[PDB]
Amino acid sequence: PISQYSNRTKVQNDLRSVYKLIRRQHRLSKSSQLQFNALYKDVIRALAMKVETIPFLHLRKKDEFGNWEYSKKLTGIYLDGLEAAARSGLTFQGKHALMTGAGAGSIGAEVLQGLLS
Amino acid sequence: IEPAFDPLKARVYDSSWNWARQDALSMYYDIIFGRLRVVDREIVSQCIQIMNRSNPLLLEFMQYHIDHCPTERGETYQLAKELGQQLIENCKEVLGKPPVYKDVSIPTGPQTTIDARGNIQYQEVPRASARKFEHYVKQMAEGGPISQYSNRTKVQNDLRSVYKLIRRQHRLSKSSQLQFNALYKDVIRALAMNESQIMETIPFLHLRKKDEFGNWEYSKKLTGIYLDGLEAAARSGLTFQGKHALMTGAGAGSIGAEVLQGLLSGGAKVIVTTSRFSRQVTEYYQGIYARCGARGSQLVVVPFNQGSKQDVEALVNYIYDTKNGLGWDLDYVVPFAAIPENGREIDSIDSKSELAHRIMLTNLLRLLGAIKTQKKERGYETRPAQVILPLSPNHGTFGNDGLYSESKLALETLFNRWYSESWGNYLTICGAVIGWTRGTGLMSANNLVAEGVEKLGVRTFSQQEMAFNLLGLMAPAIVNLCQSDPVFADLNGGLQFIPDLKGLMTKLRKEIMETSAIRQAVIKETAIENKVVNGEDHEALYRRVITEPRANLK
Amino acid sequence: ALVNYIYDTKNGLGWDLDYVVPFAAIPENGREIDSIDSKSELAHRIMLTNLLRLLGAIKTQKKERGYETRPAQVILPLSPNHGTFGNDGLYSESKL
Amino acid sequence: EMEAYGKFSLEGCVEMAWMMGLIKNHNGPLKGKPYSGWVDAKTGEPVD
Amino acid sequence: LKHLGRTKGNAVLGIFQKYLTGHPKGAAGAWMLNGCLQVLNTGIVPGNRNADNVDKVMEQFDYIVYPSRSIKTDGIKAFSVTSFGFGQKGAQAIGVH
Amino acid sequence: GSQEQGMGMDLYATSPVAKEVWDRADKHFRENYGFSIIDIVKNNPKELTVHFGGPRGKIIRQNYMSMTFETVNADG
Repeated sequence: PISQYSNRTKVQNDLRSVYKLIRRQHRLSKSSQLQFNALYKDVIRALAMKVETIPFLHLRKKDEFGNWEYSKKLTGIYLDGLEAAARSGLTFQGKHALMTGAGAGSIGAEVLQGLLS
Repeated sequence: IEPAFDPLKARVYDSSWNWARQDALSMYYDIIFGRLRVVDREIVSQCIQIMNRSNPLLLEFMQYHIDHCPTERGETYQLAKELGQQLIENCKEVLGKPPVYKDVSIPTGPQTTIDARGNIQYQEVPRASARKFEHYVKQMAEGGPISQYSNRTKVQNDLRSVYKLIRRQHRLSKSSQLQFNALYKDVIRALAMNESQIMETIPFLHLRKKDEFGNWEYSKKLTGIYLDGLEAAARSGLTFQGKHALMTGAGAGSIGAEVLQGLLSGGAKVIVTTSRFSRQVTEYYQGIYARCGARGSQLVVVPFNQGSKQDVEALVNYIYDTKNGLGWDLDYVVPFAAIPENGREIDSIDSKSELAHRIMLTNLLRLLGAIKTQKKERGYETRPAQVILPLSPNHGTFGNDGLYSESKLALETLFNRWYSESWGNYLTICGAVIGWTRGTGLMSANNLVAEGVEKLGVRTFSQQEMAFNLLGLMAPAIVNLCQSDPVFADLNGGLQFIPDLKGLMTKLRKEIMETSAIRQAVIKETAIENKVVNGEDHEALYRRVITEPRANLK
Repeated sequence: ALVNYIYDTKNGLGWDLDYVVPFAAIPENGREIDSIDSKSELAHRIMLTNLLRLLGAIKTQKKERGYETRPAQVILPLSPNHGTFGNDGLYSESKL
Repeated sequence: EMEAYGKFSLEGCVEMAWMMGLIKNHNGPLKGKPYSGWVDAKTGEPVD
Repeated sequence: LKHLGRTKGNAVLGIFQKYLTGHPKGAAGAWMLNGCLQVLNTGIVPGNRNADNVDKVMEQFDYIVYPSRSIKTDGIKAFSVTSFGFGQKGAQAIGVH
Repeated sequence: GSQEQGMGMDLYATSPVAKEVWDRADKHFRENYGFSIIDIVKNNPKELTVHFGGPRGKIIRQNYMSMTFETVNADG
């Protein structure tokens, strides 16, 4: 429930009933109803004119303006192997790894045993 | 890391009065000889300073030299007596009234030129479309095409005023209004969480505010307040009277140096730290104070080494010691201490880098930390110190930073610490991401290409400009914003919109060096060709004989 | 030195690294910018400056030994909390 | 020169350099070929 | 200057040649007199570079002003080279263009 | 007229009672008028200045502003 966002679809279907309701109420001066309509059009342009959530474990990618936004494309690939891992298992055969901070009873300690298996 | 601070070396400059009469009597003869024409913005600058130190005794000394001025000699003697009496009157209406930093220079830009004979030169030409700094502020605040309101930034500021409209026009049932911001919040969240499914300008100088998801998005509300005082600064001028400030990194010919003179023109008392404490540097600063020292102001130069933990914690106590110290309390802290680590990748973080990173981060934090506890102990509660954090736009977008970016980025953790830790009251944070600033007599590498990059519809700044910009966040307006909430200040020339800037410049870097090389190479070639064809004797006997100077003792 | 034990053909254990998992860490719990003690500076050198130097060493090793077509994956332990919590004491600053 | 201008003119340098004994006037053969004018007091060479 | 009637506001450029040359125990004035005779014939009143930051006590002295950089003037008419010494020896000289 | 520098400060240190008095007093003065009477008493300043800084600072100048003073004109 915490990572809730709406589809493009909802965003518009919401933009509809807001306009339909604010408009078919006729309490606003023709000035306010005019530029309310003005601003509504811009919003619907830039957006080009369903509940969704965020996976607790995702990968992000970089915005043109160096920003790390959720990327379902990747989060897929990751959480997908992450599944196949829990099912058939994941191997590390032939690979070499260095590990600093692998003290007893630690995150590193566990990860270690992983690669060791 | 060897300590360098020593109270006995501390030099104090405070004789505004005497210097006034000097610059005064100095300017009088300047006019008469024609070193100054009423053209030169200079005469203006100088006049403002003379007003900044208005004494009753100054006026007497002013008038006498003007009254008994012999006008029956030249137009200049007259031109003097005129401008003089004008000034004497000016100074009269300023007596007592707080001194102001007002930048009067001609806003200037980058102009790199390649000779017909291959020589590369770079001048600074007046901007063809700006004369005063008001023209500058506006030109900035307007924006540029290249800074186009991006889809999200438009969708947002649009829904913004749709709300401000629907809201501040109460006649729709609260069933509808209550269910409008519901459908409004939805749209904001969705844009933030998955922008990819859903989906005029940006000032050149704006302030940002924090998203619910800790994000620094443009805030016209603030950018207003800042750019507004930033205007009133250029117009009527900005004062610093009665305020105290510490400044590290204010070396000669630097951003800090300029900012310094600013606070000095206000009534500001600053303490400046230098890591090359020579007579040469002693002089430079007294020179500065002779010219910028408004009444009330004070300049204290000191040897210091921000590489030293001790120095830091010692400096701080000179500043705050009631007995043997200079017993101040700090209002501004401007931590521009820096070392050029140019040239190294993670490939090799040498000694220098670690040192630099300790000067730029660890001891910076400790400097603030020391200042805090000082206030905390001395009961100095209701007077926070503003810290002009020099952040950077380029967190490893450029190569060879070598521990540079890592420092500058880390600094930004302060933005949040202000809220979490218990120094809220004593220190305020004003993150100032300084942008491209071509630097006089410094490095020409960043200047040869300065012109070409501006051509992409974006701004680079002269030192004097960027100092003005900074002093802007020093203005009373913004200060109070900080005392409640940290301030982000993109003072980058809108270069945020040029991606792969690293790459752009490296291209421009080449072309310039390349064409000049070719040009002067060809010359040498065709010069050699002539010695072959014509023979040593012919070519030799036809070269401009430049006389070598000798000395005659008349 | 570690880096060369790993890559030395003769007396070393002559490997080449595929993964690098730098979880070296010191509990700096308890301090604000109020007081960046010795411990903190040390911790910050373990967690940032020498972390970078560890990678840096590994790199040049490969670069010299012609190990081109086999990159080493570095599981950078970053953090969500850049000074949102108090008393990090030089912690966040490293992680960021 | 110093008290007023703050540094030495070329004329001043030559004067100081003369009294300090860094240059003396020479007028006769110098390594065969004749020569007149300023000479370095230390290295018997000529000086422009 | 005051008790002779010096018009108030008209200060004298003060020279201190000692910053540059130090203090030749006895041949002090000789150098200072040359300083003036040189100023007389150039109008250049040489500043005092080591005038760090003049003592607040000196402000009381309306009629004197302390130059910390050379001033080229239209010319000088008369000057006063004064000096003191051990054993209550005080001597002043006035020179005219 | 009998105000001596540091008066009753010796008693301040030796009495947990008198201590708390001066404290509740200072506590007030500092947080309301922006100074400490204890300081003023301990070391006598020839001069002292308050500062209307952040949140807690703005509220202080509020009190300095809200200081009313009465003088009537010769016409009532």
